[PDB]
Amino acid sequence: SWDVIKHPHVTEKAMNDMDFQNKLQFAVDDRASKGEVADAVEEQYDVTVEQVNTQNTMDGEKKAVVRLSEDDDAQEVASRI
Amino acid sequence: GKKSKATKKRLAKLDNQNSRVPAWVMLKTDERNHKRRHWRRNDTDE
Amino acid sequence: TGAGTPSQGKKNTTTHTKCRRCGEKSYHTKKKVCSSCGFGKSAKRRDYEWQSKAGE
Amino acid sequence: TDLSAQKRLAADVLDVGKNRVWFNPERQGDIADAITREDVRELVDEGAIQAKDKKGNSRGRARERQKKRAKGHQKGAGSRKGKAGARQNSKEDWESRIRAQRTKLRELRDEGTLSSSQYRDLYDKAGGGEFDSVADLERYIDA
Amino acid sequence: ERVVTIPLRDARAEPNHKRADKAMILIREHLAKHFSVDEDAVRLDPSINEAAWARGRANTPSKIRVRAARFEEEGEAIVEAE
RNA sequence: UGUCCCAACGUUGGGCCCGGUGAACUGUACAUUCCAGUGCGGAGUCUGGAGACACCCAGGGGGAAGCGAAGACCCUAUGGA
RNA sequence: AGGGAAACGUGAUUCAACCUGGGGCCCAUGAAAAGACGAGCAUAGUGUCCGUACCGAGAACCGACACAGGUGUCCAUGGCGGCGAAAGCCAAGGCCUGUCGGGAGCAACCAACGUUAGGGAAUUCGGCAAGUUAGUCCCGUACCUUCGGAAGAAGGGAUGCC
RNA sequence: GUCGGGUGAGAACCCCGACGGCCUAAUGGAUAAGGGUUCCUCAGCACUGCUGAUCAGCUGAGGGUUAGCCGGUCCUAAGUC
RNA sequence: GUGGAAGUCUGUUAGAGUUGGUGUCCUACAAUACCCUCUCGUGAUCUAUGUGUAGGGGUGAAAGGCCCAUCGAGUCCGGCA
RNA sequence: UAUGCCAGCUGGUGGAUUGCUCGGCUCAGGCGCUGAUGAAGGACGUGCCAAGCUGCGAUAAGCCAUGGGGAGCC
Ligand SMILES: [Cl-]
Ligand SMILES: [Cl-]
Ligand SMILES: [Mg+2]
Ligand SMILES: [Mg+2]
Ligand SMILES: [Mg+2]
Ligand SMILES: [Mg+2]
Ligand SMILES: [Mg+2]
Ligand SMILES: [Mg+2]
Ligand SMILES: [Mg+2]
Ligand SMILES: [Mg+2]
Ligand SMILES: [Mg+2]
Ligand SMILES: [Mg+2]
Ligand SMILES: [Mg+2]
Ligand SMILES: [Mg+2]
Ligand SMILES: [Mg+2]
Ligand SMILES: [Mg+2]
Ligand SMILES: [Mg+2]
Ligand SMILES: [Mg+2]
Ligand SMILES: [Mg+2]
Ligand SMILES: [Mg+2]
Ligand SMILES: [Mg+2]
Ligand SMILES: [Mg+2]
Ligand code: NA
Ligand code: NA
Ligand code: NA
Ligand code: NA
Ligand code: NA
Ligand code: NA
Ligand code: NA
Ligand code: NA
Ligand code: NA
Ligand code: NA
Ligand code: NA
Ligand code: NA
Repeated sequence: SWDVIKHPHVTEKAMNDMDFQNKLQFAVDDRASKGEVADAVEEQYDVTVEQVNTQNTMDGEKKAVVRLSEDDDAQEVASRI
Repeated sequence: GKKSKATKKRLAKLDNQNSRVPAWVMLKTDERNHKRRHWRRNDTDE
Repeated sequence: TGAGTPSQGKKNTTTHTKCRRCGEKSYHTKKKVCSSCGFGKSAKRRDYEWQSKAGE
Repeated sequence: TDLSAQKRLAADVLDVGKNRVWFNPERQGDIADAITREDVRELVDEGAIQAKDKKGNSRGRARERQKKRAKGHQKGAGSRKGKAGARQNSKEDWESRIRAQRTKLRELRDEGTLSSSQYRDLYDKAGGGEFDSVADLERYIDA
Repeated sequence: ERVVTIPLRDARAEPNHKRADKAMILIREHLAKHFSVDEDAVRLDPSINEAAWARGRANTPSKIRVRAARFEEEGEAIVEAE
């Protein structure tokens, strides 16, 4: 069985979203919906996912831009990995 | 033109297959990518 | 108008595409039939004996 | 140095055509180092980057001509290029005329000067193109 | 340094729609000769250029008074309008 | 009315010289030819004479029955359509 | 709210878009289905999936080429001009990439082209090529005719500016 | 196009400024199809670029496309399975 | 006078077409191009996209025209040495 | 004695020749069915770095058991 989350998509633009918008970007399996991406994320990092935007990339993978609630801090969640 | 998720996957593979043989392989093999495809000079399938 | 060069300009139509069944770029997307494996016309795969010399 | 990228940037930030963005010839180096839009705005605020002014066509000579023509000149046979019915649409002009005449008759009736029988008579005559203009009509009205 | 009148009558030997360019060359060739310098060392202030290109690429004035100066360690001339 | 008598001058791009780039056609061999002759009767190459110091640049194309195409004409084939 | 350095207008004419009518034509009659309305209101929750870069062309497409060819839609209301979505000139916007340059008053020759006295089709298969005429208004207009037309017949005059 | 200048081992053609021009149903703006990463950034010049190149649609590596209310999706057309 | 009909007229509006130059080109920019000239331009009009007809068969306002540079019988492979 | 002719010498261009064979061609013996318990084939994936080939299949150049084998291996 396939896993929802593949790995954190870390790039300059990903950083800006994390520092400035409290958003975490991930490389997720392309068969995963926004909702699945949401759950998986909350469960894996114990946070509150507010919104998820997806985009099927020219790399063959799906990218997910996940925004965490003001309650959580992306910068911190990402720093532990 | 409007491409589908499947198409996009293929074009994607092709782009990747369009990278060069890494330097390290040259050494590991004591010594060419015969599948180099230019977007203008070559034509993909479909 | 010349049937040559000047008539080559209008060719921006898509027909034969990558066949889901045999992987060749011969699936005629208007016909929904593959010119190579027959996918969309025959359950059995396309094959003829004239594809090779009679005695081989 | 190559400031082409910046040019496209300045033009979007200044919100102007690339061809109107000016770069101070003495600050290429500094402008060269500009890499982010913000860096641009900054050089903009320092006046190192500015936008040339766009011109408009002067309508002066146009207005002089417009006056002479509104006053009746520069319209001689040697100044006309289109057919006559081209310079003035005959159908349009009849609508212009017949409406004026129908409005006139309309007032005189409500005004009392005309009985709805005299009015009728004149209206029907106007619609038959009996009056060249309102003036002509009034004239005819007076016997 | 001195003030010189450059004749541009020879710019007519070149096709009319390109008089400017030729003039501009003639100007450089003149100085180089009259100030015994290499055409490489002759610098023409933009004033001179705008003068030659005043009425377009095809209408160049027949003469042009130009002010030049000569000097330095390799030899050169710098010039301008007047 | 430059179609012509009857051509001239001018304009622009070429052409010519220089830097850079850089093909193709074609090639049995030999080859400075010319006048004649001869030869399968339409010869730079045979025979006799004449002429001819070598190389190079530009030209308009007389000749190489110039290059290009196993003649469409014509006939033949116990050919094709 | 926003935006602007600032002022952060008021009226008018002509009026694309959009809206709403009337007339006329057919030996031509100008889709269908989903859906919407009919059928209220509050609060809350949900709204997944695929496309989204860029070119869109005298270098991103088809034509073996960074090919003078071919290739659909929308912007048809930018100014003068004028009948005009025409010419010509000019904005906004774009460009100097229809991408090799330097030099000779720059010869012969060639390609495009201007002007040629007198004659005026003698040229040539043939006026081929080139030229003449020209916009607008007024006068005026033959043979013939299927009465519609011929007709812008032809011919004559005018034409700017203040 | 020209004169200055910038960068660079190297500059006629890479960049800045001025002067001079070109395009006005297009040489502008938005797009369909088609292309398929050509888009952006950095690093380069052995290939490609009708010369050169410090430039590039080239070479290499990285990065980039975020939708309840734009499209698809749904409906039915000629017609197709 | 009104009205505004027309396989109507002028017309490089857009667009479509292609008469002459027997120009330019003719190892092209191009295996049908460039320029000037010329025709149609409210209709038997032009056009995009979708869709139907297939090889002794289509399609043809008929030229033996056209059916992907292929046509008095497409193209591919086989019969085939 | 320029331009140049013939032959050679040195160097080059070219890749013939000779030598070599991880490939073919042919004959011979043995063996011989797979698939809805989803085959064959294809697509896309899968490696620390991985473009091609091979292998493999989200357990992805691999996991387990038994036997062999052996100090090497990836
Ligand atoms: Cl009405
Ligand atoms: Cl869309
Ligand atoms: Mg999306
Ligand atoms: Mg890439
Ligand atoms: Mg054909
Ligand atoms: Mg009328
Ligand atoms: Mg002799
Ligand atoms: Mg023969
Ligand atoms: Mg015959
Ligand atoms: Mg027969
Ligand atoms: Mg976009
Ligand atoms: Mg080009
Ligand atoms: Mg004369
Ligand atoms: Mg005669
Ligand atoms: Mg004669
Ligand atoms: Mg003529
Ligand atoms: Mg770029
Ligand atoms: Mg760079
Ligand atoms: Mg008509
Ligand atoms: Mg017409
Ligand atoms: Mg069609
Ligand atoms: Mg016949
Ligand atoms: Na990844
Ligand atoms: Na391509
Ligand atoms: Na002449
Ligand atoms: Na000759
Ligand atoms: Na106007
Ligand atoms: Na250049
Ligand atoms: Na009437
Ligand atoms: Na023509
Ligand atoms: Na047949
Ligand atoms: Na055969
Ligand atoms: Na077997
Ligand atoms: Na590999």
